[PDB]
Amino acid sequence: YEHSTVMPNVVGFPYKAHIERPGYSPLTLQMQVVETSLEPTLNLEYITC
Amino acid sequence: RTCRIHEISCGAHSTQCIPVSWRCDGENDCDSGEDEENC
Amino acid sequence: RTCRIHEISCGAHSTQCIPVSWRCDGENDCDSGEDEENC
Amino acid sequence: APTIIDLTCTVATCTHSSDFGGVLTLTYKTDKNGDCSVHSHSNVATLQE
Ligand SMILES: [Ca+2]
Ligand SMILES: [Ca+2]
Repeated sequence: YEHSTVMPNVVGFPYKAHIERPGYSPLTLQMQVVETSLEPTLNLEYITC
Repeated sequence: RTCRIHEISCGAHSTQCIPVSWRCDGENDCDSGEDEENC
Repeated sequence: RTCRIHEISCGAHSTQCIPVSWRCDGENDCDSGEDEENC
Repeated sequence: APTIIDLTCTVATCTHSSDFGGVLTLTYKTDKNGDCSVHSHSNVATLQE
């Protein structure tokens, strides 16, 4: 079964997704982000001291 | 007890007549599972 | 007694079925609180 | 044969698939316990039992 949701990008927020699929009882899926990283790619120009 | 010949009784404190075909048919047809005892 | 395979019984005088998963999970679910005995 | 009166048929699940993908429940009141034979009077639905 395919499902798509959108969860906010905030650390610690408890997000809950509801899946309703015919023939079955609904499912609640909880999923939250515990940390995030964001690394740029770096080109070294020079070194100074 | 003392139900119709075509059926039995499956309780002592409580009365519950079940057909003889339900006696030892592989399923618990009574509140107390004494249909599937000592088959 | 003799409830659904999924659910176990928690009494002798009373009829009150509970899911197996409720058995020994740190909180009572039956008047005779034997869900949390012999863990 | 046990006597049945006030029969109501309500459908729990319904998916028009290849197997038996539909469920219906029957509410009734009977004088005595016994065996009854079910049937469906249209080819638009096929009963498993
Ligand atoms: Ca039986
Ligand atoms: Ca418990």
